[PDB]
This record gives sequence, C-alpha cells and structure tokens, in this order.
Amino acid sequence: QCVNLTTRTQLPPAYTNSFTRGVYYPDKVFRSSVLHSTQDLFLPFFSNVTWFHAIHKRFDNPVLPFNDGVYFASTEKSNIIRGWIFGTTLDSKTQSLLIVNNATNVVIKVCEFQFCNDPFLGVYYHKNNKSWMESEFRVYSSANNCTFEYVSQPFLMDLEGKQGNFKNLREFVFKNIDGYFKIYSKHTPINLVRDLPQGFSALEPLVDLPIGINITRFQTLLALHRSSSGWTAGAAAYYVGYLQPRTFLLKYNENGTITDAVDCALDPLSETKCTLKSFTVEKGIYQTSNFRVQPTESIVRFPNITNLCPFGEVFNATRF
Amino acid sequence: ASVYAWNRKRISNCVADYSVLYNSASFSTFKCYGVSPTKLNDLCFTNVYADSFVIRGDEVRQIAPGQTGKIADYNYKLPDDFTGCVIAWNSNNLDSKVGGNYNYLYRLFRKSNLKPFERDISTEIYQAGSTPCNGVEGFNCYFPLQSYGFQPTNGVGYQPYRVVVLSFELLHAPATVCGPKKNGLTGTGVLTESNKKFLPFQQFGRDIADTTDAVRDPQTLEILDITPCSFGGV
Amino acid sequence: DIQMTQSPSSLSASVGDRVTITCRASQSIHSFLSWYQQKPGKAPKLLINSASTLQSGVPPWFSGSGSGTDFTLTISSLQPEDFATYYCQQSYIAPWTFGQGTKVEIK
Amino acid sequence: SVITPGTNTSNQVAVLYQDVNCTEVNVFQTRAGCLIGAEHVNNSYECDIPIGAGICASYQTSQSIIA
Amino acid sequence: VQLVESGGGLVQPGRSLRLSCAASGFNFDDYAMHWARQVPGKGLEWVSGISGNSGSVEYADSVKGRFAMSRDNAKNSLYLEMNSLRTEDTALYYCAKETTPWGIYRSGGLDVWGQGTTVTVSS
Ligand SMILES: *[C@@H]1O[C@H](CO)[C@@H](O)[C@H](O)[C@H]1NC(C)=O
Ligand SMILES: *[C@@H]1O[C@H](CO)[C@@H](O)[C@H](O)[C@H]1NC(C)=O
Ligand SMILES: *[C@@H]1O[C@H](CO)[C@@H](O)[C@H](O)[C@H]1NC(C)=O
Ligand SMILES: *[C@@H]1O[C@H](CO)[C@@H](O)[C@H](O)[C@H]1NC(C)=O
Ligand SMILES: *[C@@H]1O[C@H](CO)[C@@H](O)[C@H](O)[C@H]1NC(C)=O
Ligand SMILES: *[C@@H]1O[C@H](CO)[C@@H](O)[C@H](O)[C@H]1NC(C)=O
Repeated sequence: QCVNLTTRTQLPPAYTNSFTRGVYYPDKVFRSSVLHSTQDLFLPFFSNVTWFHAIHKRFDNPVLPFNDGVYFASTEKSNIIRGWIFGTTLDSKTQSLLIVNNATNVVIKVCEFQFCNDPFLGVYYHKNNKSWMESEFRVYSSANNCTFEYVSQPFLMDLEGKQGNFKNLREFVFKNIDGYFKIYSKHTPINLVRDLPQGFSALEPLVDLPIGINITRFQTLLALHRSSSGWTAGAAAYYVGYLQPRTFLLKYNENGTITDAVDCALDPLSETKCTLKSFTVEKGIYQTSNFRVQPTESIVRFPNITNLCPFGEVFNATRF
Repeated sequence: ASVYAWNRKRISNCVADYSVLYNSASFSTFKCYGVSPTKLNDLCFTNVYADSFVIRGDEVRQIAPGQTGKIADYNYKLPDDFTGCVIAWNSNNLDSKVGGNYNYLYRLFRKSNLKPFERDISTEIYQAGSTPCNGVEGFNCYFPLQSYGFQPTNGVGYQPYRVVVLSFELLHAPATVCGPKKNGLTGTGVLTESNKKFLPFQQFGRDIADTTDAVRDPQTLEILDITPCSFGGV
Repeated sequence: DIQMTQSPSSLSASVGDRVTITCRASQSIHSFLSWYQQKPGKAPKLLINSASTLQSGVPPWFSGSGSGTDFTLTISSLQPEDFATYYCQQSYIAPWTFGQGTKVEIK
Repeated sequence: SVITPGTNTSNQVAVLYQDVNCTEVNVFQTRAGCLIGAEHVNNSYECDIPIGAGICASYQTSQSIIA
Repeated sequence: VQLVESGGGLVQPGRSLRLSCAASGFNFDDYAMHWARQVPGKGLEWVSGISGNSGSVEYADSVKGRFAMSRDNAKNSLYLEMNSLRTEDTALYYCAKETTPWGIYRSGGLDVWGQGTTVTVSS
C-alpha cells in the first residue's frame, strides 16, 4: 500500500535532558542490601534526548539507528503507541523484528516483511456510534519466510481518545546480546504536560525472545484517532535516547529493588561515589581517577640531510 | 548447507543425550574446547547452536580458534573465547558422486579479516585495487564464490567432511537443554528455604563473593536459600 | 609484471632416483600455478593444475605441492620419457610470466 | 583529587589536577598541581581539607569553596 | 577438438599480415580464447586473450596498442590484425581455447594447442 499522511506541522528540533532515568537490571542476579557496580550499555545521565511527538499537531517517523543504543520513553493517555519496528535495512531483503498490537494480543512476528515510508494503524468511522473500533491495518504489505511467532495473553484496551494531561509513562530499552533481544518495561502513574519527570523509574525486563537477527535502524507504529491523508493521531509523545558503555553504581534495599543510581563518568563527585562504593560520602579528599594527555599529531619521529641528485651539471649546463 | 551460508540451527526445550554421539560410527575428530568430552553428561546448557557445513579433510585443523589459513579467516571464524565442540566425519558415500556435484560454494577472497560468527551471502566481485571492476568479470575480476570440485576417486585430503560445530554457554541464564541424568545449578550446601524476594523474572541469586547463595527450585518457584556446610577449627 | 625465478637452471639425473624442482614467486600466489612439460619440437601438455590437482591422463607418480610463495615438486621415479625442460607459470594477475627453464640430462 | 564537602553537606566540587600547570587542562596553581572550583583567599583560616604545599580548603559564606 | 592455424608468412616489419586460427570440434559456449607465441630456441610468451560477453581484452606488457581483436561466433573463426610489426615478432603462433567455460572459476584454463602457423619477420 502507498498511504501517506500530510498532517505534519514543522517544529524546531528541541532537546530534553535525563536526570536520573534510564537504569535497568543488568542480568538475572538477585542482590540485596549490597552496593554493586557493573558495566553495560545504559543511558548516561544529564544527556539530551530527541524531541518527537505522536499527537494530532506533530506526527513524525524518521528512521533512527539501533546499534548505538535506544532508550524509548513514552507517555501514554489513550494507547496510541501500539508497536515497534526493528530491522537491518527495513525491507524484504533481510529479516526484521515486528511487534504489533491489534488491541487484543501483543503479537510478535519475525518474517521478511515489506514496509512503505509511513506504516501506521487506522481507527475510523467516528461520525455516529463510533465505539472506537479498528478499521484498517497498515503495518506491512506482505510477509514471507517467518521464523518466530509469539502470542501474548488476551486483554482489552480502552481506545477512547481522552484529551488532557498525561497520566502514565511507558519506558522501554531495547538491545540484542548474542541474538537475545531483551525488552525492559516500566509503568508508573504521574501527572505532567510535555516533558519527563526528573526522578527515578527502575525498569524491569518483560520478555527475552530468541531472535538472532541484526538490527541497524528502527522505527515505531503510531495509531490514528479523529472524531486517507487527512486523518490525525491521538495525544502521545515519545523520546529516543542513546546508550553508552558507562559503569554505573546500584544500591539495593531489603527486596533488592533499586532506589537510586549514579553514573561514574559524569561528575567528579559521582567519581568519588563510584570509587568509595557508597552513596553517602563524608567530608574529605579522595582519589578518583587518573589524568592523561591525549596527543594530537602522530608524526614519525624525523627529518633528513640527504645527498641531492646531480641535477646541476645536467640542468644548468654550460653546453647541452 | 554450503560454507558461505552455513546453517544456524536453534535447539531448545529438550534433553540432549550426547553419549550416543560420543560413541557411534567413526567421527574423524572430536575436539571440544572449554567443555569436557567425557564429563559432558552431567551438564545443563542455556543454548545449543549447530553450524552445519562441508569441507575437505585437509582444512579440518583450521576449524579451531587461534589459527589462520584459507577458510578460518574467510568463511567461518570462531571466537578466541570459545566454549564448544567440533565434530566431523567422512561423507564419501553420502556425497561426492562422480561428475562434480559441487553445490559447495565457498568464498575465496574478502576485503579484510573476518570477525567471529559472521556469514557472508553477497557475491560481489573481489578487490581489484588498480582498475575498478565496474560489474564485469572478464579479467582481474574474479567471482569469489568457488565450487570445491569433489570427486569420489580423490585422495584422503580431498574428501568431503561434514562438519557440525556446537556452541554452548555455561551457567549464566536459565537452561533449556540438559543432560540425560535423572534448573541445572550444581553445588554443595545446606537448604535453608526462606522468603527471598522473587522478582517474576529472577532465576538465580548471588552473594558478594560472586558465588551461588540462593537457587531457584526447578519444580516450584520458591527459594532454596543455600548455606555452606558448618566447619571450623578443631 | 611478476618476476618468476626457478632453481636450479640445469641438472643431471639417472633413471629411478629422486629430483626436486622448485619455483619461487615474488609475492603471494596462493596456489594458482601450473606444471608444464616441453619436449623439443612437440606440443605442450599440462600435468598439474593449481599446484596440487592431478590432470586426466597423468599417472600419479608426478606429485607437486606447496603454498604461499615457495613451492616444491617431487618426482617419485624417473623414466626414459621425462628428460625435458620445466617452467613455472602463474595465473593471478596482469600479464603472466614463464620460468627460465631447467634441463635434466643423462649422467 | 576532588574536595567533596560531604554528600550530606553540599554537592560542590573542588577538583585538583595534580603535577600540572593550569594551562594543559576559580583558578589557582599549587605545588601539588592545578586547582579548579576554588577561589584564592589571602586571609588565612583554620585547615580542614588537606591538599598540600601549605594550602587547605574550608567553607565560609553564597556558600563556595575556598583555597 | 582441432585447431588449424593459417595466415603466416614473410613480412617486412611495418606492414600488416592478418592470420587466423580455425576452431573445429568445439561446441559454442563462453570459453575464453587466448593467443600464444614462441620464438624458436627458448620458451614461450603470451600475446592476447578474449573472454565472454565481449569486451575484456588484454595484451602482454610490451605489445600495447598494436594488435586488434574481433571474434565471430557464427563462423567459428578467430581473427587477429597485425599492425606496427618489429623484428622481434618472429615466432610460431599458437591458439588456445582453455576449455573451462564454467561461470565459477573460468581461470586456470587447460590451454589446448593446434598445429601453429609461423611468421617470419625478416629485414
Ligand atoms: C542539549 O540541549 C540544550 C537545550 O536544548 C542545548 O542548548 C544544547 O546545545 C544541547 N546539546 C547537545 C550536545 O545536544
Ligand atoms: C518489600 O516488599 C514488601 C511487600 O511484600 C514490603 O512490605 C517491604 O516494605 C518491601 N521492602 C522494601 C521496598 O525495601
Ligand atoms: C633520516 O630520517 C629518519 C626517519 O626516521 C631518521 O630516523 C634518521 O635519523 C634521519 N637521518 C638523518 C641523517 O637525518
Ligand atoms: C547532615 O545531616 C544532619 C542529620 O540529618 C543534618 O542535621 C545536617 O543539616 C546535615 N548537613 C550538615 C552540613 O551537617
Ligand atoms: C606555569 O605557568 C606560569 C605562567 O607564567 C609559569 O611562570 C610557570 O613556570 C609554569 N609552571 C609552574 C610549575 O608554575
Ligand atoms: C590578595 O592580594 C592580591 C594582591 O595583588 C589582591 O589582588 C587580591 O585581591 C587579594 N585577595 C584575594 C585573592 O582574595
């Protein structure tokens, strides 16, 4: 299919920071009342995130990479964001990881799908007696050579397009480690308007599906809700972060639920916490790291005095 | 499958009786790196991945970590940290009919060295640093995909050896494949079952010394808080 | 291109002894070489292709091997109908070059 | 080296790059090395945080680190 | 499989003398035809070559831009044009078909040999 939407208004590329967000559980290890440090791809603190919206005046789907790490934090009101797209080149040449939510089950299919420039979902017929029923499906065009299929537990979504302030967050981190695709999830009620809270939300893994594919870039699925190119979306916002190989410090309570975390390579005060292995630090002087000078030019050091070719008696010669 | 596209097979949710493979019809070699060929029976593994491809009897020694050659750096490369087993057997009866049944396409040339666990499907023309090939294959433009050219009357160094490489991962996740012994965590201690906080995804626990202190019971989801046996000076 | 050198330039051998013939390349050649035999006033005939593969119509007493740059060739037993000249020829790159020749005679 | 007031005192940082001048990196050069985050104060207080070369750090009022 | 050569003769260096090697007993395929020469008294030298889907012509190092190639698959005959002849070109010309017209590994050809016409370039 070749359906495209022209309801996108131009907005400046703003940035939003992350105070203490983007920390998950690194493995399946139980730790209780122990301050442990690990090294894995997490989102660095005090880092800008991209400005994207899934509302009725901004509606975007650039192609964004995956190999540099993705932190997906989305605030949800009426369940507009349904699924994500992961793939190598996002065509039928290679395999791709598809997550689709048809308001009944979280269906995951790994086949050789084909996408257009803007996949979405369609909720139409809102003239009279709407009841928020699905109308069309515009995720992919065709599928072949399927390798994995997963069906979740059945439930029911509330597709009523409520308007107002955001009441929930749905934060996700996606990374593939030796073919193991780990999906982290977290759901906490808040109130806000546009940005993200400057607090902590420790994400937990949900599923670890056997995949094995390569994923260079990624996109997402957004729905449409309006009371083919003139339809608008609901009221949602998503942000994309980047993960880096930084060492982090984790504290655990009696249950081993993480209450706070610091980044070692952020601030020399946090270097002190990362070196002393304690969230509280008393007054004093402590060694944190080592200073080094990065060279700029790499020259092979070294000049020469070499004999010159006898060009004189053949060039400035009295007689040729 | 051919060498340039080796088949990667996932197995799970089954008990693997390795002993029948250990003693059977004659395998040409059995070189297990990081895993005992004898003590493998009482083991549990998190994933088993097979790599089926067919090579000659000459470059069997090249399917091992730490060496280079013609195939180990161009078609299939194992990591330096490799915990797995390599198997191979003669296939003179099952393959190599007279007439050159060479559906055994292997890549000759590559731009650089190969990082471990990577397949190459694209058959683009080789380097040609001086004159670009521009999509032709006349001269100084070689098709890198090469047929092995097997004959049943060839020498013992030119016989098709069906090579299956098994790769495992030891004691770092829930285990889905186990041995024939009647969640795979093995150790010595005293069971002191208590109410440890089980998060819905947790499968094992760990103390400060990076050892096993709590083990999820394989049948029921409660916690076996293991404790080392009582000891002291006399 | 390619400078091809062969050693020795001449030799003398009897019937049934062992003679080793070697050619050396100037760069990496892998295995793309050919072993040729040339009687005086007669057409050429290929013996060994890719330095290890026997050709059709050649009994297996002609055995050659080698890899990389330096190569070798071992004759199991000599016959009255092999006393001729030898060269090394490659098939890698822009115009090929032959060997300088090596003659074996009755001693 | 960084002067940490105490996590339960404040969060300000007086980072000392040792053995270097203040060019290869509130600027003051010690015999120990370059100091950033602290302002030089001629009038002398009681020593609280040892760094070296007869120089110490304290907290005097608006709250800032002093050398 | 029979290769018959003709066209050689006495020629002063400077003028043209066109020769041909006839191809018989060879089924039509994508084989690469090459030339060969040999001055009597010493070993062999390679002249030229033509491969499939036309184009892809190449010569030796010191014979650039003085020979011309055309291949006609319908007549099953080979044509080489002579231009700018010198005194060192005196040899007996050999034609080879290399008989490995497989898409994978077209190189390493088994160079067939005909009777061989001889060109005498005398001053
Ligand atoms: C981060 O965001 C702020 C505020 O939008 C902006 O001023 C700054 O240039 C951004 N820096 C980077 C590196 O993106
Ligand atoms: C752990 O969970 C229990 C509920 O079973 C709760 O009573 C307790 O306060 C929690 N401890 C923490 C969060 O440290
Ligand atoms: C010439 O240059 C080389 C470059 O490394 C240097 O090592 C050598 O000392 C120089 N010799 C003279 C005589 O300048
Ligand atoms: C440190 O903690 C104590 C105890 O809560 C508090 O009274 C005090 O204000 C804190 N700060 C300092 C600088 O003592
Ligand atoms: C640091 O820089 C000053 C600049 O005047 C210079 O005088 C001094 O020698 C340098 N080194 C030290 C150790 O102070
Ligand atoms: C210390 O004395 C110098 C003398 O030049 C003066 O400039 C400066 O203001 C004084 N006070 C400081 C550094 O706090």
